[PDB]
Amino acid sequence: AKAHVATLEGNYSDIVLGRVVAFGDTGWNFKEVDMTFIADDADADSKTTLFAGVLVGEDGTPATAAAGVFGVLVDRKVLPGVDHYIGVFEPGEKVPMVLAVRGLTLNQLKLKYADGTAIDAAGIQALEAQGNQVTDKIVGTQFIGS
Amino acid sequence: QRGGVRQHLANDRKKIVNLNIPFFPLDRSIDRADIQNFREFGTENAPATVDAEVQRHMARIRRSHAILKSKAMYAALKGTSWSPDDPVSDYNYYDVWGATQTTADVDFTKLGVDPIEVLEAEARAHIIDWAGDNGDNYEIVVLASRQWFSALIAHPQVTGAYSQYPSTQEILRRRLNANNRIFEHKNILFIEDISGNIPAGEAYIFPRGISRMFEIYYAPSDTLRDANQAAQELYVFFKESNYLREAKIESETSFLTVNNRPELVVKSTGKF
Amino acid sequence: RHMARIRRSHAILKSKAMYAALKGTSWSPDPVSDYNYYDVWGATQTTADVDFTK
Amino acid sequence: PSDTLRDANQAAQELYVFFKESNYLREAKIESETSFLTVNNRPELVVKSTGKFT
Repeated sequence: AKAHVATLEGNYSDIVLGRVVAFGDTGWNFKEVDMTFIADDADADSKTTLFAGVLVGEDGTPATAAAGVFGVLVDRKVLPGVDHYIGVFEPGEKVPMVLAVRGLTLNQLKLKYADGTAIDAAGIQALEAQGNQVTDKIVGTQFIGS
Repeated sequence: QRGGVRQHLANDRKKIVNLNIPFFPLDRSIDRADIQNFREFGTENAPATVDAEVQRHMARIRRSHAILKSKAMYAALKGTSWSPDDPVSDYNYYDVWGATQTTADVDFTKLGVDPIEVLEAEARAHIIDWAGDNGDNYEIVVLASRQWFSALIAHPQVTGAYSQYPSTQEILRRRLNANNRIFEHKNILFIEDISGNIPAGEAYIFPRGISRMFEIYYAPSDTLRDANQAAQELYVFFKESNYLREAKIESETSFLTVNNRPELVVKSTGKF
Repeated sequence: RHMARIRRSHAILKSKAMYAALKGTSWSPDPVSDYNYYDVWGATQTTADVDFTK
Repeated sequence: PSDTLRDANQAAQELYVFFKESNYLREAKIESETSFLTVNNRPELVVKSTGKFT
């Protein structure tokens, strides 16, 4: 007797805790990269594995170690709760995406590699080379009590 | 330190769920043969009238509906909805909300161990830790079956405590009218179920208060004029045939009782 | 001059979008908004072929 | 709506234009944004016509 349930976790403004607002423009911090949305083999049914907060390389391929780290995926099309894209893309279809690179404050608890592993020291210093304040001074990491 | 990096607040969670609603009809009809040539029962020679019978049947219908509502209210505490003979709305709230029953088994045969200290350690601690903030004046209440209560009171470790409790007339002031017994000790209220809705040898604990922990949802009746208009507590329709030979009475009500926080209810059982 | 350039660019973009819409397709020089209205509505396109040679 | 925080999920306009001054009397910038889709709701009454010439 299923009781259908839907859920979400996190926002856009919890992976990016703050910006540096370049007066001269608004696109200073970001870079636009092109990636494959739906898996290369899965049918046109699978919600892709691009949860916001994954680390991607310079050419858009998802990161796997500290070596291939360039930016943090923050595109609106993969934010939690944004799930009306299921059949809109064919397998292997390749779409632009947005990465945040420069002058940003980053939550250390959200950053992950493509597999799911949490970011490590090597990845932290790699990102922090771009001028990103990777910080772990977050309040809210324990829910309700239990 | 003054000048260094600051802190942030970056947590949240949400859920959403949908449920159905059951349906409960009830109807009666009255013929000519029921009223004509008869007296009214408590008036000797006065002739029978249709209005008296109609009013009596309306009273019976309302009483039955009230009994049904009272029965359905208890099912919420157990953690399941009330809808007999229709496996389409029988929902188990614990799995629906992804929670599990915390079980506090009490052994009444262990004379050397205080029963109401096992509850204090297991159930009341957890119900308060998981209670959550913003809850004002929530009093822990224990509802138990008659056998469980009788076993508890007779336990030697609690005979001394009970013998000194008044247990005379307070039931009329701590509550308003039920005749079931009351026992209050160690900041816990114990009550005996009198309607038999609690299985023998079982007891349940809930915190009371906590606004919006239990709710009742209502849906319209199966009638063309209000198929999507609004809901009401209880519909009553009275129709008298256009040919002056029969009359009909119908009642309608559909509702579902919801337990929003199954995590906060503790189920207890014991030996005897 | 900058305002004039921006206004003219927007006007030409609007005109090109209108022209692309008339043909029966969207105008997004991105895949997220690419549509073929015939496919979307599931219809058929009539063809009034003319042979001026005859 | 424009992507600015002023009108997020608030309303829509044909063309947004902004002008900025640094308040330090040393720089300025010009902004403009638009967001629209051109739709032919009835892809049934538009008929192609191709012509063979000579």
